[PDB]
Amino acid sequence: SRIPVVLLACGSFNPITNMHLRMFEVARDHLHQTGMYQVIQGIISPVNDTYGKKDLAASHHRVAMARLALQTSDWIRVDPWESEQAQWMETVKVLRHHHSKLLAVPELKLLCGADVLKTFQTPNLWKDAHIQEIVEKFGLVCVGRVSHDPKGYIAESPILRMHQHNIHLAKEPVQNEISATYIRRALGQGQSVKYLIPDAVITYIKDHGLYT
Amino acid sequence: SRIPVVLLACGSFNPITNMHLRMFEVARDHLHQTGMYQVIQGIISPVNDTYGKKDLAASHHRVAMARLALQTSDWIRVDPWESEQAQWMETVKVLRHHHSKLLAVPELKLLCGADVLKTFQTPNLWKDAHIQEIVEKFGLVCVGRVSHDPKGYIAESPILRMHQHNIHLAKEPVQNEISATYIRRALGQGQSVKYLIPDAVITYIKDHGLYT
Amino acid sequence: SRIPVVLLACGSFNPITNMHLRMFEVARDHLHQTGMYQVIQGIISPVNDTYGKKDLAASHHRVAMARLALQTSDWIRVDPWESEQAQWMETVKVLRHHHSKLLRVPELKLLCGADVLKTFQTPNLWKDAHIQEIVEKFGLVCVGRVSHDPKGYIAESPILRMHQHNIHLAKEPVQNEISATYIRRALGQGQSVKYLIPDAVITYIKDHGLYT
Amino acid sequence: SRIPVVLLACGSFNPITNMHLRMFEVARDHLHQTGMYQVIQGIISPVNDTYGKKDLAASHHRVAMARLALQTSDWIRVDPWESEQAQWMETVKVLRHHHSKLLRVPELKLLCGADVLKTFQTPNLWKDAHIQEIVEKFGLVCVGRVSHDPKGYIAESPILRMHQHNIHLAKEPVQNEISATYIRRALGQGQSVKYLIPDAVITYIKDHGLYT
Ligand SMILES: Nc1ncnc2c1ncn2[C@@H]1O[C@H](COP(=O)(O)CP(=O)(O)OP(=O)(O)O)[C@@H](O)[C@H]1O
Ligand SMILES: Nc1ncnc2c1ncn2[C@@H]1O[C@H](COP(=O)(O)CP(=O)(O)OP(=O)(O)O)[C@@H](O)[C@H]1O
Ligand SMILES: Nc1ncnc2c1ncn2[C@@H]1O[C@H](COP(=O)(O)CP(=O)(O)OP(=O)(O)O)[C@@H](O)[C@H]1O
Ligand SMILES: Nc1ncnc2c1ncn2[C@@H]1O[C@H](COP(=O)(O)CP(=O)(O)OP(=O)(O)O)[C@@H](O)[C@H]1O
Ligand SMILES: NC(=O)c1ccc[n+]([C@@H]2O[C@H](COP(=O)(O)O)[C@@H](O)[C@H]2O)c1
Ligand SMILES: NC(=O)c1ccc[n+]([C@@H]2O[C@H](COP(=O)(O)O)[C@@H](O)[C@H]2O)c1
Ligand SMILES: NC(=O)c1ccc[n+]([C@@H]2O[C@H](COP(=O)(O)O)[C@@H](O)[C@H]2O)c1
Ligand SMILES: NC(=O)c1ccc[n+]([C@@H]2O[C@H](COP(=O)(O)O)[C@@H](O)[C@H]2O)c1
Repeated sequence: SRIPVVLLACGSFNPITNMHLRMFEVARDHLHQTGMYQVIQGIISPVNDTYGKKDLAASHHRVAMARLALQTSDWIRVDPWESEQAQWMETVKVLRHHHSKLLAVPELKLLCGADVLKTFQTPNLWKDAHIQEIVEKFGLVCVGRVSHDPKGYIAESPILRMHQHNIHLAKEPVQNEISATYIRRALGQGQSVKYLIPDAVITYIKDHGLYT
Repeated sequence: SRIPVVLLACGSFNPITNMHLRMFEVARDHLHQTGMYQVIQGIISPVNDTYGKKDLAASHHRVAMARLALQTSDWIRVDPWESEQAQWMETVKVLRHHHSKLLAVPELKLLCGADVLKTFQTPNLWKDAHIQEIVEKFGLVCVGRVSHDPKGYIAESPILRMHQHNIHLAKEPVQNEISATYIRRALGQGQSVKYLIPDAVITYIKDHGLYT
Repeated sequence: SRIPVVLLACGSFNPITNMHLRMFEVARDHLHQTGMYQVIQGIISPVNDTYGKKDLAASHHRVAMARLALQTSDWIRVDPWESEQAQWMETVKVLRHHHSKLLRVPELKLLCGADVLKTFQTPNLWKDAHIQEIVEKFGLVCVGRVSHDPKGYIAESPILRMHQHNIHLAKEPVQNEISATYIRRALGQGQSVKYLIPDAVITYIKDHGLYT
Repeated sequence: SRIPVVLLACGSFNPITNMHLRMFEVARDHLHQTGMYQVIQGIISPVNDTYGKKDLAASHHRVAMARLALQTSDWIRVDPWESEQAQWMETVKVLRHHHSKLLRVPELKLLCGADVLKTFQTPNLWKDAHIQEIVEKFGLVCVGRVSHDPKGYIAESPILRMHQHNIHLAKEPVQNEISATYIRRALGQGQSVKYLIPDAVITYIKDHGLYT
C-alpha cells in the first residue's frame, strides 16, 4: 500500500495566489505518479506577524484569504496555529507541531518552491541541524521555479545530498512566475489581479480595503 | 471624454484558461491607463469547428466552458456567433459582424497575444488587405508573451508601422505561459489543471468527459 | 555501435544568436544520452532571400555571420547551398539535397525549436505529405521553448504521433528566450547586444552597417 | 555634463556566465538612456573564499575566468581585491574600498540582479544601516529577473523607497535565466555549456579540471 502523506506549506501568503495553490496540485500529482504515496491533505500555514517582515497584512486577514481561496478545494485547508502563537517560530517547529497533531501514521512533508531550497545556503538563515531534521524526519517536496536548479542545490549540499531520497522534485512544463509582491503593487495601483489570485480573495481584499 | 471600447478575442479557447482571461484584464487596465479609453465590454469568440484544426473539442463545449468561466466577470461575455456559422470565417469578417452589431459608436478592437502578431508575417496566412483593415478600421490590443518582440514586429511591418497608433502594446511584469495544449495533455493524463483554468471549466470538462 | 547523425537547422538566422547555437549543443547532448546515436556534424542553413519576408539581411551576410559564429565550433558549420539557390525551397527539399550530399550512412535529422513544431498545425503552412516525409524519411529533433508543449503537439497530430520513434524532444533546462527580432531592434536603437550573440557577429554587423 | 559612473558587481561568479556579463551591458545602456550619466567602467568583484559557502572554486580561479571572460570588454574589468582580502567582507565595505581607489569624481554604484534586492528583506541578512549606506552614499542599479518585482521591493522597504533617486531599475526585455548552479551541474555531468558562458572560460575550466 501507498504511504499516506500530508503536505505542509509555510510562508507569507500575502495574499495567497493561484501559483501558491498550483504548487499543492503539482506536488500531489508528482507524489502520486511515484506510485508509492497517497496525499491525503494539504496545509497552508501563514507566517506569524512577528516575523520581521517588509510588512504583511495582519495574519487574521491572511488566514481569512487562504480559507476563502480553499473553499473549492476538497483536500487543502488553512491552519492558523502558527500565526496565532505569541511569536515567530522556526519552520522545523511548525512541522513538529503538525506532526504531533497527526499522531499507522502519515508522513508530514514540507512543500515549498525551489527558491526556498536555495536559501538553505544562506549563512545563519537555517540551523544545519534544522535543515537535517526537516529533510530527514519529515521530508521535502519542492516545486520547480524559473532560474533555480534544485538538483544542483541538492548535490552541493552535504546535508541534502545525504537525505536526497526524502526530497521530491516536482515541476510542470508551465511557466507561472506571478509574485505576491507584484500582486500587492498592482492592487495598490488600482489595477486588476483577477485570474492571478482567486476571485474569493479579490472580494475579501476589496471588502476590507487591504493592500492600499 | 474617453472613447468607449469593446475588446474582441478570437481563437480556439480549447479550453479557455486563466491566461486567456488574464489577457482581457491586462488589456483593459492598459487602455484605461492611457487616459483616453474606457473599455465597456469584452467578447470571447470561439473559432468555428471547420477551421482545419489539430482537433478542437466541439464548439458547443468551447462556448459552454467560456460562458461558465465568465460567470464571475461583469464585463466579458462569450459570443457563439462565429462558431455557429456554417463554416470558418476570416478574422476581419468577425470584426465587421461585431462592429455592425454595436451599431456615438464605440471602437471595436482585436485583442490577442504578441504571438498572433508574429503570424502576420507568415506567407499566405493573412491577406495584407485584412491586416491593414484590422489595424486601421478596428485596432489591435496586443498582450506581451515571452520570446516575442511586438515592437520589432511592428517596426518591420510596413502595414503595422503605418498604423501603429492603432496598435496598443500591453504587458504586465508577470510570467504566465500556460498553454492550452499543455492543459489538454495534463487532463488526458489524469493530472490536475486546477488553478491554471477556472474551477467552473474543470467541472464541465469532468462532467462531459472532455479531453480524454 | 551508434547511429551516425547529422543535424540540420533551417531558419533565417537574421542574425544568428547564442540561442540558435545553444540549440545545437542541447540537441547533441540529448541524442548522445539516448545512447543510440553519435552526432557527427551540425549544419546551419540560412533561408533564401526570396523567402517572402520581413527585414531579412542579404543571405551572404547571414551566411558570413553564421560562419563567424561557428569558428569556435568543432562540429557545426554553415552551408550556403539553400541561400544560394535561385528561389525559396520547401524544407523537405533542403533535407533531400543534404541527404544526397551525405552519399557523396549517417541519419539526417531536422533540428528546430518547439515553436516550429507548433506551426505544423497552421492551415496550409506545411503539406501533410511533407510533415510525413520529414519525420518518416529523416527525423526531427526539437528543443524546448517557453510557452510550447511539444509532447502535446506530437500527440495531437495524427501524422507526428505515428512517427514518435524518429522525433526526439530535447529539454532546455535553461530559460533562454532571445528573440532575433529583439536583437535587430536593439541594434537599430544603438543598444548593446553583447553576450546575446557572438562578439565576431557583432563586429561584422557594425562593419557592414547591418540592422540600422 | 553627465555624471561619471562606475558599476560594481559583487557575487561568487562561480563561474562567471553570459547573464552576469549581460547584466553590465543592460545596466550601462539604461544609465545612458537617462541622459544624466556616463558609465566609465565596470568592476566584477568575486567574493572571498571564506564566504561560508557551497561548492566555491578557489578565488584565483574565479578571478582568472572573469578576466578571460572580460578580455573582449573595453570597459569592464575584474578586481581581485575583495577575494584577496584575508576574510569575508560585507558588501558596503567593498563599496568603500573601491570608492577610496576612485580618489587615488565618479559615482560608485552597486550592480545586482533583482533577486539580490529581495534579499534585503531576509531577517538579519543585511544590516539596515548598510542597506541605507548602499542607496544613500553610493547607489544601486538593479537588473530585472523573472519572478521578481523590484518596484514592489523598493516601495515596501521604508529604507529603499526614501532613496529612489539613487536606485535605477534596468529592464531586461530578454528572458535570460541562466543559473550558475545549473552551469556547474551540467559540467559535472559532462554536458555542454557552450554559448551559455564564454568559450575561454570553458577552456579554462577544462584545463584546470574545475567542477568535476
Ligand atoms: N510562482 C510560484 N511557483 C512555485 N512556487 C511558488 C511560487 N510563488 C510562491 N511559491 C512558493 O510558495 C511558498 C510561500 O511563498 P511566500 O512566502 O508567499 C513568498 P512569494 O509567494 O514569493 O511572495 P513574495 O512576493 O511576498 O515573496 C514558498 O515555498 C514559495 O517558494
Ligand atoms: N499565456 C498567454 N499569454 C498571453 N496571451 C495568450 C496566452 N495564451 C493564449 N494567449 C492568447 O489568447 C488568444 C487565443 O489563444 P488560442 O487560440 O486558444 C491558442 P493558445 O491559447 O496558445 O492554446 P493552444 O495550445 O491550443 O495554441 C490568442 O490571442 C493568444 O495569443
Ligand atoms: N531562443 C531560442 N531558443 C530555442 N530555439 C530558438 C530560439 N531562437 C530561435 N530558435 C530556433 O532557431 C531556428 C531558426 O530560427 P529563426 O528562423 O531565426 C526565427 P527567430 O530566431 O525567432 O528570429 P525571428 O524573431 O526574426 O523570427 C528555429 O528552429 C527556431 O525555433
Ligand atoms: N541570469 C541572470 N540574470 C540577471 N542577473 C543575474 C543572473 N545570474 C546572476 N545574476 C546576478 O549576478 C550577480 C552575482 O551572482 P552570483 O553570486 O554568481 C549568484 P548566481 O549567478 O545565481 O550563481 P549561483 O546559482 O551559484 O548562486 C548577482 O547580482 C545576481 O543577481
Ligand atoms: N530557520 C528557519 O526555520 C527559517 C528561515 C527562513 C525562513 N523560514 C520560513 O520560510 C517561510 C518563508 O520565509 P521568507 O518570507 O523569509 O522567504 C516562512 O514560513 C518562514 O518562517 C524559516
Ligand atoms: N487570415 C485570417 O483571418 C486568419 C489567419 C490565421 C488565424 N486567424 C484566427 O486567429 C485565431 C487563432 O488561430 P490559430 O489557432 O491558427 O493560431 C482564430 O480565431 C483564427 O480564425 C485568422
Ligand atoms: N512548408 C514548408 O516547408 C515551410 C513552411 C514554413 C517555414 N519553413 C521553413 O522553416 C523556417 C521557418 O522560418 P520562419 O518561421 O521565420 O518563416 C524557414 O527555414 C522556412 O524556410 C518551411
Ligand atoms: N550583509 C551583507 O553585506 C551581505 C549579505 C548577503 C550577501 N552579500 C554579498 O552579495 C553577494 C551575494 O551572493 P550569494 O547570494 O551567493 O550569497 C555576495 O557578494 C555577498 O558577499 C552581502
